[PDB]
Amino acid sequence: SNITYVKGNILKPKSYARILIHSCNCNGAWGGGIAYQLALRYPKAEKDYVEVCEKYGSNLLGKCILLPSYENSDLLICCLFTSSFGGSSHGEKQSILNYTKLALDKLKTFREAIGDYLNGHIKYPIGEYKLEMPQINSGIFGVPWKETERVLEEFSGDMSFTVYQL
Ligand SMILES: Nc1ncnc2c1ncn2[C@@H]1O[C@H](COP(=O)(O)OP(=O)(O)OC[C@H]2O[C@@H](O)[C@H](O)[C@@H]2O)[C@@H](O)[C@H]1O
Repeated sequence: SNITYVKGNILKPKSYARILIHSCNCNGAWGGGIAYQLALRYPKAEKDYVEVCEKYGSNLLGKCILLPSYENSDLLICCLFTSSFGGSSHGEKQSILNYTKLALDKLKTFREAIGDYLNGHIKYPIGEYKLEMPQINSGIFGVPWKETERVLEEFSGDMSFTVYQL
């Protein structure tokens, strides 16, 4: 009930400010799926994500980082670090779900008051950005969407999400 589902591609431009949340590996590889689509469009954000992975590696698990898209001041990117490696070496389902919860809790705390790269690029107060995501964990990471959906619903009354379905 804190989730609104919309049909369509999350990368089609929107008039309002938003944070695009997606699930990431800690290996500096936006290599497939939605992450690769972000790498094509937002190469400076990919650079930041790679830099954070190179510095902290899997110590990032259960954390998130907020990045400018740089190309559109109405679009930030929120990377949830939920697996050490991408592709077929991704972590087990319970690991990914636990880290998804922990990473979203850090996003929740940050909005209430992760944001190193926002300095000098964030146009609005962070609370003014809508929270949007594809069906994270359900593609390359192989987690049935209903299990991630239950994680999102743990934040009812704290955060609301718009989830895109192709
Ligand atoms: N523009 C898009 N718009 C809306 N939905 C999309 C889009 N692109 C993909 N999707 C949907 O989002 C689902 C999740 O996409 P994945 O990229 O497979 O994400 P995930 O399962 O969370 O795996 C994360 C892993 O893959 C890479 O994205 C990332 O580098 C990480 O290692 C996909 O199954 C797909 O159905």
